[PDB]
Amino acid sequence: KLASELSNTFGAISASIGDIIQRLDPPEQDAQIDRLINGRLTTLNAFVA
Amino acid sequence: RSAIEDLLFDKVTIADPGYMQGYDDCMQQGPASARDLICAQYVAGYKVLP
Amino acid sequence: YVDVGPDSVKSACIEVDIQQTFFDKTWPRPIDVSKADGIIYPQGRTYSNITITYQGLFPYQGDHGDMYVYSAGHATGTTPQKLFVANYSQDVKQFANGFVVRIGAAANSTGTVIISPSTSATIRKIYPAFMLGSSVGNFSDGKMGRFFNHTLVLLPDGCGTLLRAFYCILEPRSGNHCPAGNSYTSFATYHTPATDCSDGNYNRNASLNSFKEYFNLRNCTFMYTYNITEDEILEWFGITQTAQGVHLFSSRYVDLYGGNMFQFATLPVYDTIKYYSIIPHSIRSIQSDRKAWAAFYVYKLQPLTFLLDFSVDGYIRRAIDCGFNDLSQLHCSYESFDVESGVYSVSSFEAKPSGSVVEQAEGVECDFSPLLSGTPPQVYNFKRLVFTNCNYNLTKLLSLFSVNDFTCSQISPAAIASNCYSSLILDYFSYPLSMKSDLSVSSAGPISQFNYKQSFSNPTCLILATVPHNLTTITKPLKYSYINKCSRFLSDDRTEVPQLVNANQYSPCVSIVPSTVWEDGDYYRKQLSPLEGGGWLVASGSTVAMTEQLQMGFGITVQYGTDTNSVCPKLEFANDTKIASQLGNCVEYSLYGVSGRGVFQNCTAVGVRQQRFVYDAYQNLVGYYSDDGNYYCLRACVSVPVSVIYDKETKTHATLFGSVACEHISSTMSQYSRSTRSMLKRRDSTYGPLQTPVGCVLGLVNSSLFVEDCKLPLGQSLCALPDTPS
Amino acid sequence: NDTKIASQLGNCVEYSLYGVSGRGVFQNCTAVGVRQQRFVYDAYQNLVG
Repeated sequence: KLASELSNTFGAISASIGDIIQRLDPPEQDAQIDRLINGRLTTLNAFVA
Repeated sequence: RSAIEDLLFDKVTIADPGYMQGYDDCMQQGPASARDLICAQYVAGYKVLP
Repeated sequence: YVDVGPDSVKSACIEVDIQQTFFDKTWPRPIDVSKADGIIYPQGRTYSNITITYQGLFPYQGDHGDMYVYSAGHATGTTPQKLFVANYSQDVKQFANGFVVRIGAAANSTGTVIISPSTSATIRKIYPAFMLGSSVGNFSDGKMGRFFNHTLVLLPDGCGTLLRAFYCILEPRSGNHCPAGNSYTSFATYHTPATDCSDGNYNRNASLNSFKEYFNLRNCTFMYTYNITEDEILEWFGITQTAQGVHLFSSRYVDLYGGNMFQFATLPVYDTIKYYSIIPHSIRSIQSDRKAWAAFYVYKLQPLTFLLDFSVDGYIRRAIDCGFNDLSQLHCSYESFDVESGVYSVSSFEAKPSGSVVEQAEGVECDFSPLLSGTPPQVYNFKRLVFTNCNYNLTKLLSLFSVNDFTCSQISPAAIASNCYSSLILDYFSYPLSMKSDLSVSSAGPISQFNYKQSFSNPTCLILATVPHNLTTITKPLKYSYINKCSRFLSDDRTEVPQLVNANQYSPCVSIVPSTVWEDGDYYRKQLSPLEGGGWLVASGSTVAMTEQLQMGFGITVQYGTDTNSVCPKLEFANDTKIASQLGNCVEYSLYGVSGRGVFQNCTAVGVRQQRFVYDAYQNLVGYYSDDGNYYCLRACVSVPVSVIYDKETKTHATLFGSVACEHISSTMSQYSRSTRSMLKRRDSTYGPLQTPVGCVLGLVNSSLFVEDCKLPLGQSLCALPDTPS
Repeated sequence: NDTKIASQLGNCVEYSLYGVSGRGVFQNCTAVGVRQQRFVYDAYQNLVG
């Protein structure tokens, strides 16, 4: 489950941070990354529980 | 161990544990046919404790 | 402007000689965060003896700083002579979000005179002087460090009891040994204690006058002064810049013993500081009367998180830089200065990947020459170019038109030029600037209702531009025009239903509408057959007057494929190294525009051929068929987990690298998991790594003891027995 | 021409301190450092005094 979630975009423009960085202007770049981070943190929380 | 325990272990399908070492079987210095999720933990930051 | 005081009298200046080789000293001062060295107190708040975590600008714990020492100048016999100084005037630094300093740190001790170091004079505190600004450059003699426009000036003046500060424009002087003169060497300032600093009248303008000797004040916009009293005890001070202007901090004003710095003052200036330098100074004192001065230190600020140990009197007494060590990380994880003993995981090594290689192209230059001629289409007549297999330089294409609007969505405007793709697609049309409110990917205008729509599954950009007068092969429409209606009447002649345009497709009404709209408000209709389901097709349009130079619009989109990614920017590969083999570290790569990072292996092949890229069930690349005829497998990369063994009873530690093997480990490493590992090195600088059945370790020593309860088991039969107990 | 409300000893009466505001009870007590930092706070940024 943790492995599959590494590919799980949350509606973020890409599942990869480096890919988001090379594709976006920084004002949008971190919006996409924040969205991606929140879902990744959420899978960790569920996992621990 | 025992004949029973070894029969059990052969019937069990679990992937081999690391720690001595199998790091080079994640790497190019080992078989190209490895498909272990055990080596994939290096990407995820996942750690298997001994 | 500001009342600067009197104009300097001499055009001439005292000669300045560079004596920098005399000034090397080995007195470095690392930050002791457990003494709260260099800590800036938080603004507007105080705390009880509870401890907290905080983030803000601080010096890095391991930084020993930059050190400078002020000295007496040339004097001989019974009189003052030349200004023998250090080469500090040439030391331009990039501003680094402020800095903090130690002043007087070597006080109540001894050192040397340096310029005449055999004297071995005792050392005393001297206040530093500084200059800051947005630009630097050469003096007319090619000398380093000239500042431009207005600059900050901070200097003690005469005795250390007076401090002055300015925001002014420097004025060069043409006299002998002065900045506009061609006999200039280097800027310096001086104090002459034989007549300066009388005990009945300290000379408050002494250093100002020697400053003015080389640079006349002109156009000064700010001035401030402050009152100070002497104290040989070490002082902390610092400067930062914010959107509220520059601010000054000192420990002297509030915390003489703890050393915490408080914001002593603020400045109105909003000019960004891009450069920083220390102003050289010298004492004019007589050769038998010389006095050595205490060393000065400076440390750059960084945005770091720290544990802070507040005292009940609110002074921070101890602190921990979270980033300094994995041990420090452990303390920050538990928000405390004493973590319970145990074995704990810490972050993994990054594995030092190799600089990039590529497999991009072969291909031909993208033929963008259709854009060079003819009349571009009315918006419902679009012409499209699609590129595959080719190399390009779009900035050369862009040079041919003047662009009055370049915007993009889902891609930076720079990245659409630099990314490699399966295709490059361009749509173009005539378009007056008068209509520009209706051209956006989100527009509700009739242009988007019936003439064009853009999908959001592909990144896109838009260009509005005009044609230069030297592009004579470009021609223009009699009027700009568009369709403002496209609907079908119901066969019963009352109800009617609109036909909105499909993304990236022509509207159906183009089949009845004329190639241009002949008159504003023209409309046409077509009866439809029973095979067509009946009704009447109806369409109409509008026009805009032609202009002296043609106005144009473009839509640009891209498509990412997998093995079809042959459109790329022209290669920069010339004058580089052979690719792609290294084998080697897990090198960064791009293959046909597919970015990634990883290590390859020259193994066999798996099917199926000509798909290039190979993938797993988790959408991760598995490998690639090289065009050298060998399949290469991709193993992406590996990392090394780290854990620590901490015995708080003795306050000692050791570490474990797990399955990495000691064949990949050495007494120092650079991959890296932490900026330093020196806390292990305190004992382990003298020992090789030791392999164990759980993993390679540092500092555990094979004693082969047998103990029934380790209190720090490593699993299996392994034991991390402590060194003999406290 | 006023009631002189600069302090109370006190009451949950709403307060404003140089633009900081809330409601609460005040009572003269020992001093804690750092003096002249005005607002003493806990780890959750609740004003202490």
